Amino acid sequence: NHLSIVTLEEAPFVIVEDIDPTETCVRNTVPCRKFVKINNSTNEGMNVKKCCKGFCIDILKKLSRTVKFTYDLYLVTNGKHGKKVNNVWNGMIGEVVYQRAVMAVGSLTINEERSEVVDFSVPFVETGISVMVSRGTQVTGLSDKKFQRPHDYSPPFRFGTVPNGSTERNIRNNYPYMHQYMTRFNQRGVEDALVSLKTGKLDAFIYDAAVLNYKAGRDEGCKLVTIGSGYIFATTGYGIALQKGSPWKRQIDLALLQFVGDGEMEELETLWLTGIC
Amino acid sequence: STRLKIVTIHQEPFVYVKPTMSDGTCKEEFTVNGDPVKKVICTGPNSPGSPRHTVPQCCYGFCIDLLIKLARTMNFTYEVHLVADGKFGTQERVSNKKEWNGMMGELLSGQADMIVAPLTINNERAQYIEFSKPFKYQGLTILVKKGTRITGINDPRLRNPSDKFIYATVKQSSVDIYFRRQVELSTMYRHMEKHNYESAAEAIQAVRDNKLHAFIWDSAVLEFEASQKCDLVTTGELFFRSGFGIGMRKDSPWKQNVSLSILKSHENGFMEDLDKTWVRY
Ligand SMILES: N[C@@H](CCC(=O)O)C(=O)O
Repeated sequence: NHLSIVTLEEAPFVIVEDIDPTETCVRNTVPCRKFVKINNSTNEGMNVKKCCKGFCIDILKKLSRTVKFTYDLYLVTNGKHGKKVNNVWNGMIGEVVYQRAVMAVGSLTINEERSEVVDFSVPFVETGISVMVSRGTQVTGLSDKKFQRPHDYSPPFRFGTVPNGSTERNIRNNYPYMHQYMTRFNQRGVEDALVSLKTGKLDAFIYDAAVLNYKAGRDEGCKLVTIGSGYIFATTGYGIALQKGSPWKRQIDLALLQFVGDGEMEELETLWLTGIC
Repeated sequence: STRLKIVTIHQEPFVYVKPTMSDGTCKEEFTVNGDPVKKVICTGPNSPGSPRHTVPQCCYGFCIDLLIKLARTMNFTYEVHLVADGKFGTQERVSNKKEWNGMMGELLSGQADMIVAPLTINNERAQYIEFSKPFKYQGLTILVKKGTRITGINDPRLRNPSDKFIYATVKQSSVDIYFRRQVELSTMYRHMEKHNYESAAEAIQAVRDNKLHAFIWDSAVLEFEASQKCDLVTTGELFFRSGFGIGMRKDSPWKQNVSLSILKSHENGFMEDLDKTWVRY
């Protein structure tokens, strides 16, 4: 009844803050710990007490109340969302596969290869792959020739993603030439990519739909938009990842569907995901 | 060993239902993109409270293509029939006993092994059956006659209703469940309870005929209807979000592979191709 739960920072779904130097988390935040190494010549480290908040953290609070469990939340340090590397899962997915966490909560995209190794709750945030550009860029979608056959254009279109997540996995599987072209434009994170778009070093950024819709909603001047009036390729959702055969899945699924049906979910969307644009 | 019993429901563009030809086969036709239409023979009834005469018919559409893909993927055979009472399915009190009607009841009673239809995933049904991951993400909207101006779900002619402006959904559907369970909607629910229609087609025709001023229903269906019939528009817009899923009994041996196949189809472009063929042209 006391559960190990892993998460990963990605605003606005999970936002990480320093604790009051009270050592207590206050307001709408919950304790979360991070393993921080002492140095790079030892395996020693310290757990650092942090405070976590956000859309997904509000979901976890409701599930904990409804399904009736308590938890110790921690931030993943081995990878990010989850990638299979030499047949071994890392990230939040790996923490669940290797039974270090009972569940993984965050901006965790449901796809087929992850579903082979963890159970996923019903989706609670719609997502997919979207494309962010400067307003007025004419790009039909991922199937645009500028993406699929980029050296047919002079100069070629400059577009990239953040590697190692569900979006790069999808592109690698679907568009081999596009994938090998775009790795030159790999972005270290969403913030770097938005700076690159705004200063004209990148023409398009391909990434998780829910995060890009959030960023477009808060862009200074509403200059960056997602293409196709917020079009999504490979529609899916974020889901709570559980161990295969977990005895919590049924209740967690029923509770998430209850939050959707009774209005609790649209409240969190208004609270966390609105934007001015 | 057994063929899967698949239950479905008439609901364009997901399931078209047409008579067989005189010889009992389905007429050959082609899609908007030139490919042959895959059709399956589906049995079902041709008015509430009357006897139901089951006859072979032709079925095709987004959901029938999805069924054919699942069948080929997972290597099962099947026979398709149309739900006998024509409803999607709700749980009604009878007495303190309860029963499910519609496709939900056929699945729970064993008359069906799988529901392959635009069947909304919700808490009430998920207590009793297993849903796949969604094969379509959509929501609820409002269909009206072109020129009718209402703002959406919060328009005072819906929230403060009278007989001057009539609105409705489909009986024994997920929209019926939604309005009945949310106390904040009880004013709308009591108005609709007097006007709900037996099927979406009948309600849509009533909007065209100016006998129904607004029809509250699945956006995946309503936006298709508005794309085909120019006297109809949706008015805005997705005021609630939900998805359609394949329905199976909780002890189904197919349930894991059905969900994996749904996910693979979203990821490799198969689900978009179906959208291009049936929904968005
Ligand atoms: N939500 C994605 C991360 C970002 C992306 O690759 O689009 C995942 O779970 O991997």
